[PDB]
Amino acid sequence: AYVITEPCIGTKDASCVEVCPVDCIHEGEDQYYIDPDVCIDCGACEAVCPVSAIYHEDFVPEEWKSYIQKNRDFFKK
Ligand code: SF4
Ligand code: F3S
Repeated sequence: AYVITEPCIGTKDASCVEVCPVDCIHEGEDQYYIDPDVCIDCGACEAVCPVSAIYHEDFVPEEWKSYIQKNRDFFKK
């Protein structure tokens, strides 16, 4: 699953949203978040996002594995 990181915070829009086949980009506090478990591991938003602020959950640094859990939590239970 492809997930937000730090750099989109405050940047807030650009934007990714509309490109996603399964539209699973949803707003949070400031920036958007993504449902990674709905997201089908695709490369569309990755390419469009400035400097790919959208990073894959694995690649996402441990520091920001927190945010990835957050993006989950947002649409989890
Ligand atoms: S990686 Fe694709 S499926 Fe996933 S959030 Fe991005 S555009 Fe949507
Ligand atoms: S900057 Fe943020 S709005 Fe989307 S295009 Fe990147 S995740």
